[PDB]
Amino acid sequence: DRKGGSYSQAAGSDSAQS
Amino acid sequence: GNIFANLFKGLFGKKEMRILMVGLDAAGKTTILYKLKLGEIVTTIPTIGFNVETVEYKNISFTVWDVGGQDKIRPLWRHYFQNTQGLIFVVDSNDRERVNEAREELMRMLAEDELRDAVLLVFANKQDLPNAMNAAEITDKLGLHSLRHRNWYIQATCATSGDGLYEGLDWLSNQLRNQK
Amino acid sequence: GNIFANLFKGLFGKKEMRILMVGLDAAGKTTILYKLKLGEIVTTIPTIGFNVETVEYKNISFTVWDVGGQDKIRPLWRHYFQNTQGLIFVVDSNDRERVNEAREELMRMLAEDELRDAVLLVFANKQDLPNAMNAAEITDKLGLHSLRHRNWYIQATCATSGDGLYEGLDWLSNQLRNQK
Amino acid sequence: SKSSVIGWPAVRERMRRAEPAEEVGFPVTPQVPLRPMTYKAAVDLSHFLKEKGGLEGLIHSQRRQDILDLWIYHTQGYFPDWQNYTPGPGVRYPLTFGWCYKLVPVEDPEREVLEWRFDSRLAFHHVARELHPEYFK
Amino acid sequence: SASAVYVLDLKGKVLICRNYRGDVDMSEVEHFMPILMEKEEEGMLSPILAHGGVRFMWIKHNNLYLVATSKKNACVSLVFSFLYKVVQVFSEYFKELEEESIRDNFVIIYELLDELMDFGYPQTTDSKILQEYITQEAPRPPATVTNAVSWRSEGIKYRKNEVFLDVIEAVNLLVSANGNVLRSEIVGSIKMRVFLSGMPELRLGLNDKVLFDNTGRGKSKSVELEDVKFHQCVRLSRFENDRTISFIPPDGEFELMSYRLNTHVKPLIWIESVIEKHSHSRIEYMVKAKSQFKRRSTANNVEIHIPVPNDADSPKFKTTVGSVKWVPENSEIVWSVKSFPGGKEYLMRAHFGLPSVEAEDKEGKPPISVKFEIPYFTTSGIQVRYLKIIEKSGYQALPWVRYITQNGDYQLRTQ
Ligand SMILES: Nc1nc2c(ncn2[C@@H]2O[C@H](COP(=O)(O)OP(=O)(O)OP(=O)(O)O)[C@@H](O)[C@H]2O)c(=O)[nH]1
Ligand SMILES: Nc1nc2c(ncn2[C@@H]2O[C@H](COP(=O)(O)OP(=O)(O)OP(=O)(O)O)[C@@H](O)[C@H]2O)c(=O)[nH]1
Ligand SMILES: [Mg+2]
Ligand SMILES: [Mg+2]
Repeated sequence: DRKGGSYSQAAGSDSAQS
Repeated sequence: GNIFANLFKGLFGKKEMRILMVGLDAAGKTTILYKLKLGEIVTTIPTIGFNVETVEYKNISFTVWDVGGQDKIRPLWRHYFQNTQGLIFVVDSNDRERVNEAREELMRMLAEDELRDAVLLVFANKQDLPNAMNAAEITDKLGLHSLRHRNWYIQATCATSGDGLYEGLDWLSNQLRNQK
Repeated sequence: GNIFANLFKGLFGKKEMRILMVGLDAAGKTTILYKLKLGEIVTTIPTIGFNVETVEYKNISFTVWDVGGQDKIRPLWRHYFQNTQGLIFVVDSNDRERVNEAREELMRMLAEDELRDAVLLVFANKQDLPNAMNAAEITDKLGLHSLRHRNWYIQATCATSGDGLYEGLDWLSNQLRNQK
Repeated sequence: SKSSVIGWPAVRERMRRAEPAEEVGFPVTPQVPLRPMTYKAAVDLSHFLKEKGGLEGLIHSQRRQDILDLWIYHTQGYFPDWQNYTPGPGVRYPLTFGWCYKLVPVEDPEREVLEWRFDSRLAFHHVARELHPEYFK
Repeated sequence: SASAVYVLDLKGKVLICRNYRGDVDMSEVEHFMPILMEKEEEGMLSPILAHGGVRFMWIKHNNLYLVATSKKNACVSLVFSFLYKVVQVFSEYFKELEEESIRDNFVIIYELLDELMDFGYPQTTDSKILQEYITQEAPRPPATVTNAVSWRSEGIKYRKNEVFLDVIEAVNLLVSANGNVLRSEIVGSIKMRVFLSGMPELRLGLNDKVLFDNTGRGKSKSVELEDVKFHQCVRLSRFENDRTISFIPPDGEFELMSYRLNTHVKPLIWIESVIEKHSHSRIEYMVKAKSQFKRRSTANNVEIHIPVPNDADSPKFKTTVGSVKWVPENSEIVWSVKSFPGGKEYLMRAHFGLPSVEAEDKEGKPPISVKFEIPYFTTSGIQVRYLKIIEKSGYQALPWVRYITQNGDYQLRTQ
């Protein structure tokens, strides 16, 4: 764990925008 | 599912209930809360922010959140309205000029869709001088009888004497708790 | 934590108590303090500043801080009010003109929020001439019965004779000390 | 997806309860990824909704669409932006390519009654993109 | 266009100086200290000094004044930027900014100063580039500085391609003594610590209001930053053209974007202060803290600083939640709370005496500031859409990002 918010995975781009 | 644990907890008392401390400044709200929690009239500094305390009576812990009647604290009563089940309004029967302000504040508080399930709790504060109104004149001036869909009860309590606090607490418990 | 040392100290006497020496000039305050500490009526110069002394009675060291009744020293009584637990007021029953001034000074001293936990200690000074009032007339003139939330006791003491000082000290100890 | 199957009946019941016409802050689950729904993910969600029912033929409403998007985000983490309808008036194609659900008239564009309809060709034909090339970038 | 940039000391001694143009005599540094002393004693002290026809601009450093004397009408903004770059380079190279490192790395410090700027015009400003050519423990200059890409060094190889982002949120509330918030602005901070192999070109994508409106998806929750500043590696052309945040991520921790817009929402923590201060008798601290944030978010390490009297002594604290400690150095009482869950109501009752003798001069009414910091909270509601990590060789990146919410200029005016 880490203070200030746990790290979360990020996507590559907006898949809904084509 | 099983509710044996819930029944066992409720057999000896599990309900707690809630309460709020709102009203005009110098209306005995802090004194009323101190009498409910401790039982003595202790002079306190003006409530710039808010006072948080809990009172246990009849096996129910009715926590009271004191709210000041200051202009900078009057609009802050909405912050304490969240996660609140009860609300007690302390009227200033000895302040005729501030009576209209207290009535307007009570109407504004009761005119919010968020504060709808909380029954009206009007306490006739300053009920120790001849200038203080009765349990019906104060309610009539504040229009407590016209608060439709709201269980409002007018009770006269003197901060110095402490009489009527038990009756008000019992009325609030009866309004909130509907069990034997 | 352990309080064995405190209990051992209190078993043989640990409480000390406090006292104050205030009043109008030439009201026997210095003479009263000298009688309490030494036990003789010794003539002293006017109290331009203040007198600091301690008196031990009944295993309690009741220190008395003499304060003059001069105009330049009357407003200086607030400096001695800090870190003070008791206050003894010496009235001038033989000074009818100065009786009003002494009453006003006592009312001003008792009308301060800082001096609230100190009980009233009214000593009928100059109780050796026929012009001196009794223990009730002086209190009635000074309005000691109207000092709400204050334990005021009127006692008549003669500086030359010294009678009544023991009774006043016992009353002060009873008011301050509430133990066996 | 057992969780998705379980949430589908509750989501459908909530959408049906809401007619066709209190807490502040933006809490985020710790370690939960957040990304827009993909074309394959949108197609799979549309197929699951069509199979389970409650999505095709239901009266399109802002509250129902918001509830469905919130349920989808809770169940899979997909952003509630791919379930968009094409600009009206008329049948609105899915905003995100691959979506098998679209809104069509059932009778001002706001006062027009819209209903969610399954569209298999939507997942393969970019009708919304063709209609609004500028919106597609 | 400073004539010579030098580093001073707390006693006026110049730790290190390096003339760049030679048009200003080095003896002007001695007169800088008396001028600063005179300005401080009269309230006319300014960072940009003026010694006759030569201006000696100085910056208050950690332990020494970075005095950059100039003679002509040089770019004041350029001089300030050069001083900031030099300070950043010194901080990167030396972990301590004081006299201990000033006189300990003089051999490398002189070389770094010479390489940084020549003739008053800075040339090298990249910390990594400077460290790749000048070290304290020399080869030809790196081609990265000569090449267009001066913020992403090529040839970097790593076992794993992991990037750690940080969604830093600063909640600043300017609440006046009347109870109304005047300045309520929230400044975003998108800082990513990219540590991968090669020089990937990051493709930043978030739920921007402008981007959503352009794409036709302007119906969900989108963050509309009033002011958005891109990083050095971020291409401004793509952002101006179609808001495409495409740039080469740097090697290490760097700030890609920093949102800055006003906030129209209620404060995260509502703090009301009551001052029951008697006339030289006692003081009352009726401090009540209300958590306006969501209950699912907890404000870790919440410290509501309530300024107590300057001469107050023997204070007593009567609170409910959170330890209260009075620091004589700070002359205030801070309502420190380890964990502050949203919706919590903390009430405190301070009581302390005052000296009998009144103060000779007034001390003012400093505003009350809180140090609430609730992580994993997105008050602005802006959610990152995707991060386009593309490399010529081709690799699968695993970027990470965390959202942190803290209190910035959240000062409440005292009564
Ligand atoms: N002495 C006295 N005061 C009373 C009585 N009834 C109501 N009060 C009022 O109760 C107040 C007590 O002050 P607080 O403890 O601060 O409570 P409050 O009335 O809500 O005032 P605030 O906290 O500042 O809003 C006094 O100022 C009085 O005006 C009474 O019978 N006797
Ligand atoms: N002789 C005599 N004097 C008395 C008697 N009762 C009170 N006094 C007064 O006590 C005073 C003694 O003077 P001080 O020792 O200075 O004490 P004080 O009355 O407080 O006077 P100051 O210290 O100046 O305030 C005399 O001036 C008298 O006026 C008494 O019974 N006999
Ligand atoms: Mg109060
Ligand atoms: Mg004397």
